Amino acid sequence: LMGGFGLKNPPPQILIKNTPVPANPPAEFSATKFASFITQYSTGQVSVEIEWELQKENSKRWNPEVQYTSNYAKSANVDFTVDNNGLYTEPRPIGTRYLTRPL
Amino acid sequence: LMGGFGLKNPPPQILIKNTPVPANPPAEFSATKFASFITQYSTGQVSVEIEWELQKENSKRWNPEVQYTSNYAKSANVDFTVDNNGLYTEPRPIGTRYLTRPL
Repeated sequence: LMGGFGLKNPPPQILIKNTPVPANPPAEFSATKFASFITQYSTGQVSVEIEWELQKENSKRWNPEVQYTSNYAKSANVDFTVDNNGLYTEPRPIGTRYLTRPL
Repeated sequence: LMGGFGLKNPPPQILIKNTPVPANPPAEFSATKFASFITQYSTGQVSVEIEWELQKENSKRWNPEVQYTSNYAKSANVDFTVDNNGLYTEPRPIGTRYLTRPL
């Protein structure tokens, strides 16, 4: 209901976790698990590469279509770009229904 | 200077003419050529089929381009179409420079 592709078998969840590295244990053996670990975190890169399958239009419409254009004007800031101090701001929600197939 | 493709050897001129069919000549021979033909005209169809060669864009522009769109509004008449009594009216001159290559 939020839109999208209802998948029976969706892309699987990729779960990630830092392996717990403990701090120094005491010299006598203890039964209680651990109240002290080494504080750590990870970083790294991650690539996602989705191949899509397009449906090219087969229209015999005469007049021009309505297509998503940028606002051609002397603007203060370029839309869908960074700012004076680097904040990527998406200005408006873009749908996908711009072309016209007859019903 | 009006724009276009300066060709050394352009498409050749196709010239067409009704063959003159004369009216009735007099019984005695005359030297003067003809002051009377049969009034006629032709009609028919004509096909012109130009194959063009396109140059697909190779851009790495981020933000959207400015493209030729139709005016999306409740309009009185659809642009580049016929009218209430069939007059094809081109409303505006359309150029071709809408895309952006860096200099």
